[PDB]
Amino acid sequence: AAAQVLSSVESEIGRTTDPVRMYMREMGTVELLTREGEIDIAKRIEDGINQVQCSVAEYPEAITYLLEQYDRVEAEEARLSDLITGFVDPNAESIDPELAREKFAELRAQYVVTRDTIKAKGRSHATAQEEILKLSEVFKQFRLVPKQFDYLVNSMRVMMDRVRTQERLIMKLCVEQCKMPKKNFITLFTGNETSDTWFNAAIAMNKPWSEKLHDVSEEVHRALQKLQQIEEETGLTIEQVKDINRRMSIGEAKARRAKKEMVEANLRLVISIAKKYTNRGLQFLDLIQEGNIGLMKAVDKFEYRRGYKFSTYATWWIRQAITRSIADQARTIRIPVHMIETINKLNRISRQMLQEMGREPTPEELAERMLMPEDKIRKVLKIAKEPISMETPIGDDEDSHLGDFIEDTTLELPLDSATTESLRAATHDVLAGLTAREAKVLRMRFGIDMNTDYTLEEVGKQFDVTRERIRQIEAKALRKLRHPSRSEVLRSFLDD
Amino acid sequence: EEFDAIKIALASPDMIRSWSFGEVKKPETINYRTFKPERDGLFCARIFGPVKDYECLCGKYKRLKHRGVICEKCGVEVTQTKVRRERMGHIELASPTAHIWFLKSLPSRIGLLLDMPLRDIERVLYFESYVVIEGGMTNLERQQILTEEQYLDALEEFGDEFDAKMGAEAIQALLKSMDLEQECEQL
Amino acid sequence: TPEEKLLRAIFGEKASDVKDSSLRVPNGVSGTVIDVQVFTRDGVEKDKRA
Amino acid sequence: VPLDGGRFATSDLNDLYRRVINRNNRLKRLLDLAAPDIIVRNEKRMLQEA
Repeated sequence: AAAQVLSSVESEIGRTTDPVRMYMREMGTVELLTREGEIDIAKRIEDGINQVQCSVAEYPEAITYLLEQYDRVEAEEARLSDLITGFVDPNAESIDPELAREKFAELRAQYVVTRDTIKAKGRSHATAQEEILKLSEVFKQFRLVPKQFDYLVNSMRVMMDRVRTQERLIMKLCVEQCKMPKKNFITLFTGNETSDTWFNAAIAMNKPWSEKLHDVSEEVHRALQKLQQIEEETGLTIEQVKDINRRMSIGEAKARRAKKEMVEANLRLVISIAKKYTNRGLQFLDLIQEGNIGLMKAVDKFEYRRGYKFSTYATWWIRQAITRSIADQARTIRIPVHMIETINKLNRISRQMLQEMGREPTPEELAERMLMPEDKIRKVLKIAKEPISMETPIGDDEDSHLGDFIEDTTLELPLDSATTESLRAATHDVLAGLTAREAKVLRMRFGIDMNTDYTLEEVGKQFDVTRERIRQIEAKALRKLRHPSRSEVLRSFLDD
Repeated sequence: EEFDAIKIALASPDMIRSWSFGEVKKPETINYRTFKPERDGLFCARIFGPVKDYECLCGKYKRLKHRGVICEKCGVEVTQTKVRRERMGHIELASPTAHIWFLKSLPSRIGLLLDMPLRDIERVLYFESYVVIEGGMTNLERQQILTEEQYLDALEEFGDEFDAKMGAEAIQALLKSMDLEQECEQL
Repeated sequence: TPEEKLLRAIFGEKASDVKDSSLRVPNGVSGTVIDVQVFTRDGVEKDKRA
Repeated sequence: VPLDGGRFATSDLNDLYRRVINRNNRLKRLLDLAAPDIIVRNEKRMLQEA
């Protein structure tokens, strides 16, 4: 009952642009699997996680980097930061150095007993393979905290992307130059994996189309030198690395498929919670998206070993997500979650106060019942107000809106501008009428028609080292400016 | 300054980026305690300039003489208030968007240039059905609509050559891959 | 502005930073006050005026 | 700007830009976390509507 529903909806929609109906159609195709689907999805997710853990255990460079980071964080002998919480911290199927050493002793022993058995007849020896299998079985019982697990996964992804980029660059430099078949190239590259003996065999072969090879022979080895350096830095076989990468990719694909199936199955629960929480807020679409994000964050941390129902956990996570979204978003100004909770508590108290008394809750009684000062209550009542729209009509008639009803008190007015212009013109005229050096010192001290306002020592170092003479000149200029015959025109600016 | 004519044309993305002097990421307008804009808000003082007349955000840069000095704490260029009047911002989007008024306005110039009715491009943009951008095989060609079931039926058969995207990306790829001179000659 | 600073240094007045936002009578209105009404909250005292 | 009645006067265009920015941030968070196909389509439709 999937194709017929889609066909009927597409034939019935008369160019309707309702996102709610589109979302309901997209989520209505997947049905529910009660008590039998979620368990299988969780089992497949755990199987994928175990496959990823096995692929990591078969990749000893990750364990080497982990041990190096542990040695770096322990070399200071005093470190109890948040980095310890992101370590392995295995579970028994708070933190203390004793148990850490007790659990890492056998790990270090296995590491040092496996590192010595690498040169034993090669990397594919029977004893070496058994030791690697034992190390992997031991590592499988260690659950990694996602804090550093995400960093390790990102590092492995970066390494795999670099390897694939080098391989693609080599393939391009081969194809775009010599037009070589992929079947005769990838096969030899996988079979040899050591040197350029396949290149010598291709040269020995006739290949009439491969005569144009001397112009790219100098670049083939230069490009393969990067792969040789990568192999020397890693020190592992190419076949095992490719197998680990393929297994990790398959596991990640299965995990993503299981997560998508769980999300498509719980979309109906998400929309049911949205209907149970039908508040206008910002919009129903934003609330549905927040619920979906919460559902994904819950699935990324959910397990079926608790023996309970995923419905309650998903509901709690969706409620938390919606609360955070309505506290942060769905408002003009940003209000913190703590302030929102305090406002909600004050409203719940005022609801009972009005039900018991019948009058608006006074701030004094509210502060006495809340055991808080009246200043906080007053500030909350002042700030908690929804901003008024800009297109609200001032009167009953919808003729003139609130577009032009506010005065511009930010910029100045022509009155003060003309007053300041007349004042500066009068001061300039007075300075021009006075002595030259006096006006120069007054302009360099206060900043009339000058950018920088020099101090006493600056004006001194510019004009005369004696700072007392500059002070005397400034005082004489001020005393001459305070003369009534010359201040009769400046007394009018006493108010300004 | 005296302009001769008034030209109207389509705006370029890089030109819109050059018009702005910063990107707006957080939708915060103001704080409930202080009316100072957030350092990444809508009308932030770093992107659109100072609020007051030649005054920084933290009120440290007095002495108006200091002009064009970027602060190390708030980072507000000390200029006049009218700077905010003649400047705009930009928003970096993740997925491209189709201009609504370019196809909703009659006579649906997008549908005229693409030779496709309005209902089809509406179903494509609103993610109701998929469209083939360019088909190398002899099965389908450009401007072919496939539903959800048809897309899955056609995707399991072939691969690595069936080019199809969703709405805005598909339309952008079609507009980029199309040639105007060949279509004009054909018409 | 430096001009106002020089003027204040010349006159030497205090000129305290106090705004003047008092209520004035609109222009062209010459009448008589019947009765005034002072409304305050419970926290602020009547201040010997109300 | 704050109104004379001690309250704030917002603009509808500010709210529209806030909605657009919120939807863009949600789309970025969904793309960075590998959101499912249905959720990505719904978020893109919401961004187009915004």
